Amino acid sequence: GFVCNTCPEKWINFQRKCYYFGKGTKQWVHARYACDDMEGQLVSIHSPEEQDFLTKHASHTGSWIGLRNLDLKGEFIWVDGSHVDYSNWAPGEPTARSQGEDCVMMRGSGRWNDAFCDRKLGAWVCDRLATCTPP
Repeated sequence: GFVCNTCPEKWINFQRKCYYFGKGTKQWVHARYACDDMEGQLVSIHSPEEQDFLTKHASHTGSWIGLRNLDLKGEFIWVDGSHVDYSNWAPGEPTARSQGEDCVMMRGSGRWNDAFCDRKLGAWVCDRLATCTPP
């Protein structure tokens, strides 16, 4: 057996992961470190079910997530190194011609927009793996 749904206080479980819905005005790199210093990382998203869960708890005024154009060539990848095997980009996003808009945020609808990394948003989402109880 082995059930993996234990999360630290203040975190919320969904499937095998734990999620922290942070509040407080931050630009992307600041949110990146807030997550890191809590033993998590800016969230990566891998299914409709996981997106649906995030949308349910998402801040209405937008949140930083863990997707960024790290290689500076137009390919948006997860900072946690996980596979890009799902997307919820808003229609037309990411824009082909938007130099500098390398960071990614999630709107209240849950759909993703690129953004200048120094934009200030009032929310940001972290994740980490849940720990497990022995059967």
